[PDB]
Parts: sequence; structure tokens; C-alpha cells
Amino acid sequence: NVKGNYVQVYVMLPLDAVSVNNRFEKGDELRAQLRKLVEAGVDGVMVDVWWGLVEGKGPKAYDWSAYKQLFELVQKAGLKLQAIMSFHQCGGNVGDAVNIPIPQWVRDVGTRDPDIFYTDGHGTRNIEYLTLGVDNQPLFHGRSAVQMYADYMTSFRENMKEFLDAGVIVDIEVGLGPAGEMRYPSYPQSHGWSFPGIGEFICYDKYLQADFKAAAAAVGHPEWEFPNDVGQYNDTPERTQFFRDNGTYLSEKGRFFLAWYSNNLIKHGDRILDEANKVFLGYKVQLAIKISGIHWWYKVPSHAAELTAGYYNLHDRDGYRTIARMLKRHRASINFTCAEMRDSEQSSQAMSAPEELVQQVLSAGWREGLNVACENALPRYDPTAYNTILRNARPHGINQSGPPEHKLFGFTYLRLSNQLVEGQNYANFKTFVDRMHANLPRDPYVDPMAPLPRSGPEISIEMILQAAQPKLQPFPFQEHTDLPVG
Ligand SMILES: *[C@H]1O[C@H]1CO[C@H]1O[C@H](CO)[C@@H](O)[C@H](O)[C@H]1O
Repeated sequence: NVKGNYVQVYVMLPLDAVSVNNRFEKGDELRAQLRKLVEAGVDGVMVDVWWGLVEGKGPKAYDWSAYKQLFELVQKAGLKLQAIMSFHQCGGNVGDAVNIPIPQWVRDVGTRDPDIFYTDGHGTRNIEYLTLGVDNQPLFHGRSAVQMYADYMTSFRENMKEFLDAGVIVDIEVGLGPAGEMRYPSYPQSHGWSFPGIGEFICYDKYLQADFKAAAAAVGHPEWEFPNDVGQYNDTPERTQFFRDNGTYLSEKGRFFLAWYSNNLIKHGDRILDEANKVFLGYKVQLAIKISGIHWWYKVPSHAAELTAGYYNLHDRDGYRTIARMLKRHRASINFTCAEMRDSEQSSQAMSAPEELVQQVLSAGWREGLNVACENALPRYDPTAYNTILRNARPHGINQSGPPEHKLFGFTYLRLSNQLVEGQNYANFKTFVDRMHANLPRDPYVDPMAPLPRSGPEISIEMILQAAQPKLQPFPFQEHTDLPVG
């Protein structure tokens, strides 16, 4: 009985499944595409629920019309639904096809208070997302950012209650930064970063500067400042005193700064997830966050690009198990990426190790008792990609008589298009879905969710950081799947 081996497959919808005008105007095309996904046995779809579309008029002027039409279409297809609370701009990150900013009235606050945006050491403001520094600052016609997020999720729940109760909506992914990912905007590909640059620390907004000053003073170092030996976006580690082998990242001051920077990201997730949990209490959903896959520089001691993204990950410090430990009280899932990547596919100069990074994140999640899901990072249609995903989905292969020791809770494919669902691309995709399902038919009843319980007791940052060390080896992963596409 191989049923416990089944891994759900979801497909991301187009970025503008709902138009830039908050209208559902491509429904017939989408319906036709969904028929192809259903022919393939897909479990469900994932979609961005864009803040700038729904709350675009003004505070609390929520317009759910288009999303309700979309969700009805997905329900009528027999598909489940993962909804992303997309508190970010579409545009400016890799693959973005369509341009959907955060609400204009939110951005208007930035005219008198430009520090509502993550800011780099050059002073450049990133307008894609609100700095975590204003999470609890009542700057937006009386509301804080966290209040805005909570109110949006409340309105979503109220409006979408019938889809929750019908078992259509089964996952809520809480967007926590740029591109929905819990990270800083350290690699701005349209404003002066190119892969595989180390990126920059994006902590110069006045709210984060004041928080650092306060943190430094609390430990008797009021004079400490952010590191200034960090180079710039397109450097490599050895170009800098901070990130070079044996560099100043290892120093007392460096460690304190990196802990501060990465801890703030963890705190940002914890506080928003607590609100999300209160909103969705009692519904049969799971709450998820998305962690970005910063595979470049993983092979060098400084893990420089992870560090600037906000993941304080080193040979001897597990910067993902800390995040996982924070998720535990919420019973939140990790959704990761890079599931399709092999190390041999990466350029040498990127010092890139996606396989090992994936193994680390999955292992960290599993050690904290979490459900772990994953996406592909880049568009792929070929058997090798699918076989890499399959390996990651069941790292120990098939258990012939029960559930395997570890498995992904789900996989989400980026992304639906007409190209996916024709020709050879479609044939490859269908076979992949069969293999993910352990060659079983689609099971509409799989992985049932209990009513969401309230988050457990808040734990301190010190408690969360006990997960950082000792760093543990990953669980063993097979080199190749035992159930390839063929
Ligand atoms: C950052 O794995 C990357 C995913 O980001 C892209 O897809 C997301 C889901 O559709 C979307 O929210 C994001 O804006 C886009 O860049």
C-alpha cells in the first residue's frame, strides 16, 4: 500500500489571473487551461491575492469581486486552492510579467515619510513592500502595517467563507516581503543588482536604524553602526573585508549585526503569523510562509547572499532551523523553492549549491515537526527537472507498506501558461504528476486538515535561536529518484 507516498501537486496561476484593473477577464482561457490540469490529475492551484488590486481605492475599501469569480471557477473545476496574501508589488523580481503595485494611498504616506520603505546604504528606497520597521507604527491613516495585513486577511475570510467551508481554499500563504518572500530586497534586479552579486543589507530606513541603535545600546555599545566594509550589490565576497574568508562577519560586531538583521525578519514573521492565526482560527487550512532560495554563495564561508537576504546561515549556524522553530507554535508550514535545480546546472562563479540548500531547509523544517512544501525556482519543462523535484519530494524514495520517513507535504509548479499544457511539455508534466502521486489517481480526500488551533505561547528570540547550534547534518537524500518520469 503506497498511498502514504502521494505528494500533492499544485500549479501557480498566471500573475494576472485577475487583471491589473481588478477584473476577472481571462476566465474562459483559464477554464480551458484548468481542464488540461484536471486531465493531468493536479490537486489544485495557487494564486496571488494582490493587496494593490483589492484595497486599491482607499482604507478598508475592499473589492473582492474579481477574486470571488476566480475562486468560483476553480471550485467548479474540482480543484483546491492555495491563496497567497500578496502584500507586495508584482514587477521588479525575476519572471515578473505584469505590474501591480501596493495600494497608491499607502504609497502616498511615503511622500511625507519615505522611511516606510526598505532603504539601502545609498539611500535608495524600494517601493515594493513596507519595511518591517513600520509593522507596529500607526502611520497609515491611524493603522500600522500589521493592522492593515490583519484587516485584509479578516475581510478575505469573511468574503471567502463559503470557499473555506466547502474545502476549496486549503492553504493561506502569508506574504512577508518582496515577491511574497520572508526576506529583505537585497538583490534588486532592475535597480543595480545582477546575478550572482552578493547583494546589500537593506536596513537603512530610519525605523530600522533607530531599532539597531536601541539594540546596540542595550548591550552597552551605543556607538556601533552598521558595517561599512560590505562593498556593493555586484561585488563578490573577496572584494570586501566583511564577507571575505576570515573577514569581519566573524567579529563580535559582525555577529551582533547579522543576528539583529536576521532576528528582525524572524520577529516580523512571528508577529504577522500570530495575527493570521487569529484570523483563520477554526478553519481547515494551513498557514504557510515562503522562504527565498538564495543558492548563490552557499559554497563560500560567508554565505554572503543569504546574509544580505536576511538568512544568517553559516557552516556552524543553522539560519533556517531558527525560522522553522519560530513557525512551530503557529503550526505553520515552510514553502521553499529550488526543488528542480541540480548543482551541475549552475555556473561555477556563482558558488551555488541549491541541492544542499534544499536539503538543509527541508531537514530543518522536519526537525521542528513542520510540514514542508516546495516550488521550482525557474521555468522548466524537461524530464530531468521533474526527476530532481521527485527526488526532493521523497528523499528516501517509496515506502512500499506505509508513509515514507520524510516527504514534501506538497509541491507547487511555477507556473501555468499555454506553453505548459500543450505538446511535449504537457506530456512530461502529466507523467510527473503521476509519479508525484506514486502512480495513483488523484485523491480529493488526501491530507485532510483539522480546524486550525490557536498558536502556542510566544517564545523569545533567545529561545528561537537555540535552534541555530549545533548545526546538524541533513537527513540523507537519494542521488536520484526511484520513480522517475521515464
Ligand atoms: C520569489 O520564488 C519567487 C516567486 O515570486 C514570483 O511568484 C510569486 C507567486 O506567483 C509572486 O508573488 C511574486 O511576485 C513573483 O515574483
